[PDB]
Amino acid sequence: EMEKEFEQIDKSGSWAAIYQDIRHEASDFPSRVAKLPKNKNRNRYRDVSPFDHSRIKLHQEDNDYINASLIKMEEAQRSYILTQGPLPNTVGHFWEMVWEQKSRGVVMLNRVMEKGSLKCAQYWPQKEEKEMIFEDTNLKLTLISEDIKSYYTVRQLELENLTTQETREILHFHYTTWPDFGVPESPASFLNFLFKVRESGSLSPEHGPVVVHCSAGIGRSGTFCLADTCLLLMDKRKDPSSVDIKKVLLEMRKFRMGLIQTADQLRFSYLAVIEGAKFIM
Ligand SMILES: O=C1CN2C[C@H](N1)c1ccccc1S2(=O)=O
Repeated sequence: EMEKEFEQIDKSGSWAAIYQDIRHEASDFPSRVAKLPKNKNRNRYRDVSPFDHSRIKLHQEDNDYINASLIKMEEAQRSYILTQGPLPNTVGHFWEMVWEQKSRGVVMLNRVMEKGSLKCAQYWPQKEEKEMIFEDTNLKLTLISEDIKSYYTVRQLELENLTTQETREILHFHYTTWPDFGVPESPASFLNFLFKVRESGSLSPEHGPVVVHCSAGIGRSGTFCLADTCLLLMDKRKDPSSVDIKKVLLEMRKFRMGLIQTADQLRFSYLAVIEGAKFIM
């Protein structure tokens, strides 16, 4: 059981050691499309690339490339798109992907500015009456409503395909209180946030995969997907303590490199799964 394994690693202070074994066992697949010179202004970080095998392709004949991966968790029957925070020149591509993959939700785990630098473009409207038009991808985005709570904001957005005049409702789940350094002290507000996303239907198989991002799309984003999938597997399995976080994380790392960036994020993931298991047992 992971709770005892938690106490063992914590009492022995072995988190950096566990984390290094995960780093050493992690998959390494080609990312040739990411590294083409024509794609250098589509990547926020030169050392964070989708693998070719799991990369989301835009349906635009010119350049299909976006820094985004499909993470397919076969046993849990859950998919996620993990992506980087959009850049100024990729906001249109972002919303094109949302449209094309039939996503119902967008999960944002960063603030636009952290540590005095921009981590993400402002890619949604701040006021109802000032909609955004992405001329490159022929999409219109309108803010419908915004519910601001202590730890997170939920926004209803209308995405319109200007080409077909079809419209869809997108839910934007913005976790606003992840600290600039380290991880939250308690996983309570993060679990509350994850349960809210689940309750919305955004993670349900009726819809395309949820889009999840932070700045790079691997750290905080990783923690979100890892906790969700681990909790879902505990519901599904005859024996809930058969769930090994380290194995699930390595399975997720076949689809996108670097998921969970620090030993602190790994400890936090264990704590979130352990605490969330109480509200699921
Ligand atoms: O802050 C930026 C702005 N861009 C995204 C990324 N960094 C980058 C990296 C290498 C070359 C060009 C660019 S960018 O498109 O100007």
